[PDB]
Amino acid sequence: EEFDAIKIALASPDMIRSWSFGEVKKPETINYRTFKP
Amino acid sequence: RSPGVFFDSDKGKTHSSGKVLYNARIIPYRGSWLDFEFDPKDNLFVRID
Amino acid sequence: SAAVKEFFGSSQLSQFMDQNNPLSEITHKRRISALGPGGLTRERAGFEV
Amino acid sequence: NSLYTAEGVMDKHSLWQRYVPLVRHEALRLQVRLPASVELDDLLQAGGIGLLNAVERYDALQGTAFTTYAVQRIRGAMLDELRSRDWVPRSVRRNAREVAQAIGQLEQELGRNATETEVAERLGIDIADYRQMLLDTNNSQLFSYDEWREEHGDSIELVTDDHQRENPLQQLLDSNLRQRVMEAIETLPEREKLVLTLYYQEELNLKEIGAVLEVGESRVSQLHSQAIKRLRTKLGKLL
Amino acid sequence: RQMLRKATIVNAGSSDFLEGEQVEYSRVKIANRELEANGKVGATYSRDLLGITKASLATESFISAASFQETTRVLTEAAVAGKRDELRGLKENVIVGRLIPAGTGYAYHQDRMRRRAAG
Amino acid sequence: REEAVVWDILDEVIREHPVLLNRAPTLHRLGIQAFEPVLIEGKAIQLHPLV
Amino acid sequence: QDLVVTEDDCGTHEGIMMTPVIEGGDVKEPLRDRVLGRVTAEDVLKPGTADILVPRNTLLHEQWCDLLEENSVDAVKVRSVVSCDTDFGVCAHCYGRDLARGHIINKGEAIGVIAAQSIGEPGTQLTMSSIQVKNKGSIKLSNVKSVVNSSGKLVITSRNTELKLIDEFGRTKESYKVPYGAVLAK
Amino acid sequence: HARSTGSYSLVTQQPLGGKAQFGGQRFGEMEVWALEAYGAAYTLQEMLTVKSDDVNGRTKMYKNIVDGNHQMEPGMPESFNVLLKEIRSLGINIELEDE
Amino acid sequence: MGHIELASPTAHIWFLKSLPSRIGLLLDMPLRDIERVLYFESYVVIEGGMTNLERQQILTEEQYLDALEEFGDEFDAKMGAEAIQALLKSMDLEQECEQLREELNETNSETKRKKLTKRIKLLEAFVQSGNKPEWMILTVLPVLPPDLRPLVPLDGGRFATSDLNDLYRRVINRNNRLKRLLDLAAPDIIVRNEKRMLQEAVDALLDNGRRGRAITGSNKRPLKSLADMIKGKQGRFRQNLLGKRVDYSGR
DNA sequence: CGCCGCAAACAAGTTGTAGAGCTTATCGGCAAGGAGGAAGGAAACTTTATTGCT
DNA sequence: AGCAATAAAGTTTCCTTCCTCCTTGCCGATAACGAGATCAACTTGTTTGCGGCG
Ligand SMILES: [Zn+2]
Repeated sequence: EEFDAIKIALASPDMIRSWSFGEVKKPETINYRTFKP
Repeated sequence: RSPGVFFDSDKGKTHSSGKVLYNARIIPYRGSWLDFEFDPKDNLFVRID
Repeated sequence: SAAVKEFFGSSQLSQFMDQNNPLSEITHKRRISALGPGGLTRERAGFEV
Repeated sequence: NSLYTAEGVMDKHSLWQRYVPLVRHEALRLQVRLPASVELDDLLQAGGIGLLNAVERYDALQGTAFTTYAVQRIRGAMLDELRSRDWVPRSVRRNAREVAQAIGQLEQELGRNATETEVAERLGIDIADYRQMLLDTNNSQLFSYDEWREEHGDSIELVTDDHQRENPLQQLLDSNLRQRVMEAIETLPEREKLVLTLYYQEELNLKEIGAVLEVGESRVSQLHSQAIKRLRTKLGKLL
Repeated sequence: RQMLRKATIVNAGSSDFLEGEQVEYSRVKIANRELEANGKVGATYSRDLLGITKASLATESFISAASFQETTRVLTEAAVAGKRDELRGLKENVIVGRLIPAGTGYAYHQDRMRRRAAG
Repeated sequence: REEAVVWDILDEVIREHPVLLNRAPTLHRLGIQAFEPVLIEGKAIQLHPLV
Repeated sequence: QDLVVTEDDCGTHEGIMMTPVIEGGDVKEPLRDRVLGRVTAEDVLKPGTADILVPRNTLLHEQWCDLLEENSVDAVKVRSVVSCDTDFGVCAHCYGRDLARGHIINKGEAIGVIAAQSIGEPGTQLTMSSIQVKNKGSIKLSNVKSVVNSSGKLVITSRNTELKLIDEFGRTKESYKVPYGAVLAK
Repeated sequence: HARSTGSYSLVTQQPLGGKAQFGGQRFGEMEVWALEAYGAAYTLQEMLTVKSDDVNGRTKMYKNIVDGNHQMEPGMPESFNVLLKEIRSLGINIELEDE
Repeated sequence: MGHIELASPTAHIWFLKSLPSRIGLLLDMPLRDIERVLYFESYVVIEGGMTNLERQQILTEEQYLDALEEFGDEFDAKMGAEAIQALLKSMDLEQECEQLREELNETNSETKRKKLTKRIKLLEAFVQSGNKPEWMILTVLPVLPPDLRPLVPLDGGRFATSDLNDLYRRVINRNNRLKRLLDLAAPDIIVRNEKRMLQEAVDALLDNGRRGRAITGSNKRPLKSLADMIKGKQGRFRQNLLGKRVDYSGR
């Protein structure tokens, strides 16, 4: 929890890769009825 | 405000001039407005809406 | 019906009645504005009016 | 693009080019509806692609027009993309269009409104049919941050309620009762303390031990009951 | 004295010729460089003044600048530059919610600052 | 159930148990102060006049 | 936001003279007030000369304002905030007293906080020929180029100058500036 | 209206306002500036951590009180990290230097 | 956080439409030129195989054809983000730094001196940050968690949502279309429209009515972007972060 | 160089005050499927209760 | 009191199972109507920067 300072940097793509967990592919969220993902 | 016609003049818009600029406006009850006006150098110009 | 029912229900002007006292109603009914559509706004409009 | 053949590409594409204006004008009344109706560029992309597919498989011995072979796929594509955006089923909307037609038709028949038994009879299926459909169709999406009316006192993001909340003392006394279970059962037969511990403590398996002893769990049942009778020996609210 | 924390440069040899910069830092370098460090490679200076509203943004920290006015522009011109703020103002601590660099928590703050010195 | 002991115990506590009070808007730092309680039978706060 | 005291004294070099704001009419800020809680820039003396009372710095409380108001000084320098040199902060000496407390400010305080509040609070409230001496006293004109006009009186040949009424003692009673080559009776 | 403890937000878990919905009161920057003027660190620290967001904080403090213990432990606001995540969503390597 | 893969690159707006770009500001090129590239309006030289023509040299698509039939091979000129990408990719910093610092000395007239300084420190920044300018682009995106853009139901089964979702979706649809299209090698004009609509969707996600005019729902009201999570009073700072709702309080 | 025009962008605080919709109009048949669905039931399996023996 | 037996009862599992429904994808048949705008905003406003713009 304890940390010293801030730093800003640029978002390299591979950082997007490392931060990610998986690729999304389609528009939907749910069923209209089963209030489910 | 009514429809119809309207007159006015701004006072030193480009305040470097400190000059008056007269202009006229038209406002139908329904439909497009219209604007006639002058420039710093005494020439007429127009714009719709 | 959609147009009718909306601004009888959607307009700013259409308001609950102020049922506290006789005065409240009669005067709130005699109350005048320049706001809503075809009118003005607080922050833009200034002192002149 | 192109093919293996070249003149069958340039004729292809000339035709493709020539009846882009068709794509336009037939689209140019499929307006006011859902906000992509406002866009119109999606429509054009879609139209071109459906055109290519029709083009690919023009059938010439039929002697139909190729415009007439086209219109099919044109429309189908348009409708497809709208169907893409909506996330509700189809026969739903069949029924909806149908009630629309019927109710207007018959409100003209009568000349006044809202006598639902007429809906029941005319759509002689059942009352619960349309009664449910009314839910199913006529209740649509709303958004979250809209202002709360008489300018911006608060939004809809203030006026929200939840049922699945945290509460601090139920888990607290749950753990108290867990140790009270131990407090009861540590004095009792070797397995039953263990089955009920390791099933209730770390959320493991129950008859996993019924397989270990192999006694039929008659005694298990009995001792489970007795432990209940012993923990009806304490006082605690949260009833 | 808060309107005035900048001065433009006369000479050169340390840094760019006329680049706008802290008077205070100019004093530092010349309190370091124009000393027996060297007679002179570093430079002399005009003295600047700045109205408050753009002085305030025009600052080391980006955060306080980023709080209230034109945060995006700040954010860019920092983030391009690999900048980093050092948690010395108040707001810097209240946002993260650490104790203030002053007052009661002054003492633990200087403690943590000698810790910054002491690892 | 609001037993008499309840109020007795409150009296036990709140002696020497100070509080913070606030008018809005806060112009200068005296817009808030730090007072000491005295219980009263109403719904409305009493306050020393001078402030 | 940033501003605090860092250090006890910065040992820093001199600063600004306070001299009174009497202009137009009578005093409008006692020099006493403008001393109250200052720190001297320097050892300072008295009209009977060579009588130091700070070794470069003291708490300038009403004993001293009185001790001075006995006498007739009209100008003193103070280790101003502006001449405080402390890197990232200031000294208390340059500031001096906390008014609301009534003594030397300890180290550790924020300042411009107080400044901003103190200045913003009232401000709401706050939108809402010839020259003729009245009384006797010596006349003092400084940085003048001038000439006896042909009539025999004085007329200014450098816009610099401005008239004063100095009292018979030597402190100023009044000050009114006089145009270039303006007609004087004295 | 008064309020000790009750409902919260959900997106950011901090309390609400309104007697109708058992509302907590607001504490503005003006009130901060004053507090700064006096210079009381632990106070504002507390009300920013425990009585606003830090959930671990609120929990364990309540625990300590009923135990008679009038002491403190801090954490970090969630809303901060929310800001971080918005930033990185905007396509940025925002991050922090560990001690 | 999740992520999304793109077919092709796009570029950021705060790096561009804001006051001084830092993108073309680097290049020494105007605004309008680079718009009309990335609005897919006019080609531009990459790299003349013939030095007949010039780098950074704008090509209207019609006079492009003159050069096209005249040489064909011996030039490279394109229109879009890939093009600018390869430009940004190609150029070295060091030499430009030295030459600017050198020829600075010649005529340090005012506005010239300003612009020279301007670029020089841009360069120095790109160096010493450790950054790569290439990364102006955007070929891959993050996703944020649902809890920050949620979708929850109401008493009578109705719903309430976050508009962001909508904007994600359009993007996705377009990209998927583009893949489907690309699998067929289709005539290119369709591709062009496809990608302009792509980038338009992108920045409209970021900040709706800034470059082009804003997208709304049926109400005629905007589909609120990211930026206004952070901005004005409404933003986190001034609403939710500094001034705070509180328990153990009353009035 | 010194206009000129254009474009950006801030605009008190904290309470409360009640409630939200929709211009809409959006194939249509076939198939094949794959999920689900209900049935009533079989069946480990589990659980109770009533008499036997240490 | 501890220990088991027989009988009865309710099961959960659970698994199929065949009815039925339901939803994902495709392709089709007469012929031609028009390049949108569509219902809005009322011009806050002073200061400041930069691109032209001479
Ligand atoms: Zn000092």
